[PDB]
Amino acid sequence: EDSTDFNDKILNEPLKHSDFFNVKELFSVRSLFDARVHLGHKAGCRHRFMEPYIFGSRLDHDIIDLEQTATHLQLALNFTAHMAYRKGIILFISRNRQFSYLIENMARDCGEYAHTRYFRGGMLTNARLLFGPTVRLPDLIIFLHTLNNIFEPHVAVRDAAKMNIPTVGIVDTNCNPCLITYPVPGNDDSPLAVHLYCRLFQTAITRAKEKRQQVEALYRLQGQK
Amino acid sequence: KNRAARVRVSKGDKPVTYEEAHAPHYIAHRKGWLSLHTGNLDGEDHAAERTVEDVFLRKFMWGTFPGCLADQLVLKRRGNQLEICAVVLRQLSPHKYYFLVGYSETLLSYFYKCPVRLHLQTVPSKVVYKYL
Amino acid sequence: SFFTKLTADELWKGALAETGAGAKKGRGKRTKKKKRKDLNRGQIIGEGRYGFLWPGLNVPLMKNGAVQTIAQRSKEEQEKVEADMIQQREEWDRKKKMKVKRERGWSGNSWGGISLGPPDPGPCGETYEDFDTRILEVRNVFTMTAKEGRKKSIRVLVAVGNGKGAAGFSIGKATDRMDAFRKAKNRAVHHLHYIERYEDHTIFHDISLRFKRTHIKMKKQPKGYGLRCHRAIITICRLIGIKDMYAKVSGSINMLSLTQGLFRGLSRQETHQQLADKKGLHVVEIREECGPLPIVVASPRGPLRKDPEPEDEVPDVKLDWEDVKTAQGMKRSVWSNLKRAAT
Amino acid sequence: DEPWKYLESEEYQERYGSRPVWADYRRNHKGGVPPQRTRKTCIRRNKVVGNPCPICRDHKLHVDFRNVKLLEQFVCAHTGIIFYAPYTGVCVKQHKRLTQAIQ
RNA sequence: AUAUACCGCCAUCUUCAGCAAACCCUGAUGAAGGCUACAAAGUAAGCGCAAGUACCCACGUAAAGACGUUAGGUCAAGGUGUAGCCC
Ligand SMILES: [K+]
Ligand SMILES: [K+]
Ligand SMILES: [K+]
Ligand SMILES: [Mg+2]
Ligand SMILES: [Mg+2]
Ligand SMILES: [Mg+2]
Ligand SMILES: [Mg+2]
Ligand SMILES: [Mg+2]
Ligand SMILES: [Mg+2]
Ligand SMILES: [Mg+2]
Ligand SMILES: [Mg+2]
Ligand SMILES: [Mg+2]
Ligand SMILES: [Zn+2]
Repeated sequence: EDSTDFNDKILNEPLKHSDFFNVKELFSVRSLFDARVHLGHKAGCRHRFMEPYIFGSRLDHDIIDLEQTATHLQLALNFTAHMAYRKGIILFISRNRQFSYLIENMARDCGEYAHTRYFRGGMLTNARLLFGPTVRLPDLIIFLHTLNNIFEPHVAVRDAAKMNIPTVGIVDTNCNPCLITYPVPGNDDSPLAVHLYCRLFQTAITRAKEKRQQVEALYRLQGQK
Repeated sequence: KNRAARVRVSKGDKPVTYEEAHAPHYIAHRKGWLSLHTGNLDGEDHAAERTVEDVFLRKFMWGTFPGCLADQLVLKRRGNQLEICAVVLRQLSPHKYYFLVGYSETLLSYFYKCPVRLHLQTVPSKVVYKYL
Repeated sequence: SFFTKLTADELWKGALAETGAGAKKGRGKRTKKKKRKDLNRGQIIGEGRYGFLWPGLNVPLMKNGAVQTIAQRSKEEQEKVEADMIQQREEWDRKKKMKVKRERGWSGNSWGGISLGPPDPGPCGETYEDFDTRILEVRNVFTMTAKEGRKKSIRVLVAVGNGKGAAGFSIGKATDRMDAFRKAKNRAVHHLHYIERYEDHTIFHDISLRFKRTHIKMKKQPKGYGLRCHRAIITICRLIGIKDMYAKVSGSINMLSLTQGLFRGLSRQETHQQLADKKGLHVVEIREECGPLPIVVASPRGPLRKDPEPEDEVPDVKLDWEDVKTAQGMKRSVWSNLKRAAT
Repeated sequence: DEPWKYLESEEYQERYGSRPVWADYRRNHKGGVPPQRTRKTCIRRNKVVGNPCPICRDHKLHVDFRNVKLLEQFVCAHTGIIFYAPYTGVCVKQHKRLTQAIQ
């Protein structure tokens, strides 16, 4: 009797709005351009499945079309915010050691999880053995870098799909986005780009958790009276 | 490869007791002796006779309490007293354990011409030390 | 001598000879192995050949409120006890010989087609009672090792399905066959395909594919046609829930390539709703049983095109000589269209 | 006298349920391709063969033109054709009686 | 009689460090394979080594030394399956 009203006012109401958390105010094509998000790798490193997202090559350096990044980033931030609102477990994954410390801190600050270390075989597909039969896996995996340190796709991209976990991922021009649920074409190398991504996801997640408490609190006060 | 008194590794499903899990080189190091008497001390006599008596009592008790013994017997000799300490299961009715204690103590006292006492410790199931 | 006697465990371990050089590499052509029998099973403590009645051990301690005294059964009364113990023993032997009858699969000695039951319930109280498991192949594979030489293992292929479109298959490997069965069936439920069925009885369209060297040609069929397909395809189709289909397997007939090809073909079929949405046209079904009545089976969810589909006077589609040879009455096979049991 | 009653009793429902009486029958034969004719008869001089057909194995099943619920089990519901004998495994003797009762 | 039916107790590599349940992943779900630390699919109970213990130390020497290998040795230690002998 009271559960259907709960799930309808709290869980289903945010899903009826195009931008319930107003994540479009967090970034702009200019803000992305200043963070050097459009800068990709040289043409010789281009991955075939990234051609649709490439604006062009400027003297053999691929340029990422920020008009597409803006639309893909909007979807990724929106999805990420909704998953944080629903109290989903968000796991950040990246092997880029220059940003391991930054990413681990961003996860702790937003109240989420980070895995920036060597990824051991079976963390996801064999989690019950490694952690226990009652272990809860992540509801969303966010890749700030989709490649490992030998320039291959991070094993968790394949294993996240095997476990039917949606993935958000920054995909540079040398990355393979086929299995990434919400790919975001963008520069993954420059500290300005990576720092921006961490600010955006951190802000999206922090806002969505605060929104969940506001809605719940209002739903309770009105319930008593 | 040495075989003597070694329970060999299996698939991890074979329960062994503490007595069974220790090879002979652990005797006096990790496991004690199952019979204690003075016959094997320096300058003491009748070790052969104590050994025959011990072999009989172990066979005798195995068949007198069939399916009830959960571990090896502990044999203690003090003076002319003989104490038999056995760990048994809790399947047989207590009336049968009292019958067999009275029967065994009396029969063994007349056989070896010494006061024999039987001490029973009951356990719900065989105590498992490890699964080999 | 009393002192030369051993325990039953020692006597059976020796007599059975389960461990030995003969068991190591199956060095002997042997069939019927001695089986250990527990000789203390029906034995009562206190009962002996002489028939003595010991109060408190084999007879009640108190009778009519008084302690019983030592007594001995009469010769006649003891003969009955011995006979009753033999009959009790014969019943134990008789029943053990008697067995329940295994339902056979594709042949009497084959594992293929035999059900393994539902997969085991998962650790988190997950259950698969709705799923049935079928064996497709049991193979003895061998590897050569430095020490042990020719080593024997079991490779098992099983398929699982709930009969409502959800089905999968997995390979199982182990030294023992029952362990291979457990691994295969439990793994398959984590690799399930969903197979779309037209009217929940057949496929949506003819499927012709090659997987490696195995060719599989499947034809959509009407109700009542049954499963006229390779026996393994019949087994898999019952797990999916397909009742009416024709299939012909050509080329290499490999069970794993046939199973993997089958699931690929069935997973990659276009439904009528998908066809309508892709082309923005109505999908109209014509049945000779229903005459010229046009039956719309699928309509596009989005806008409906106004331009008719181009009518190519002659289609440039590739034809199978087998289908053409049959439609022309030129395919003459004594083995085709034979009467068979309901499948 | 009233053969249609057996199909409405509890004994029938426990033995066959909602499946046809021939659902669980399997012919014993060598090879993968069975003989194109079933056995001539399962009852020979009042003696029954070891693997009697679906009709002959249950003496309470009476092939009669009034027991239409049994006859329906040997006709295709979608095409109305009478199954050939190897389809259900009925002996040639009973398949003729079924075909005559159906007609 | 049969150690080529075995228990039991052993030789041998071993003056070795490997064996391996249960999972997971790779190979198009083939026999099979599974590592790189500025790490790239393995996690591994248990067994052995190791550690502890004995002898005069923490050294040395003993002891220990898995799974398997040689149908290795022993039916004549004892027990025992099968077959055979019973004036
Ligand atoms: K031996
Ligand atoms: K011997
Ligand atoms: K012998
Ligand atoms: Mg990059
Ligand atoms: Mg040695
Ligand atoms: Mg032979
Ligand atoms: Mg047979
Ligand atoms: Mg030998
Ligand atoms: Mg030392
Ligand atoms: Mg030594
Ligand atoms: Mg050591
Ligand atoms: Mg030899
Ligand atoms: Zn018949």
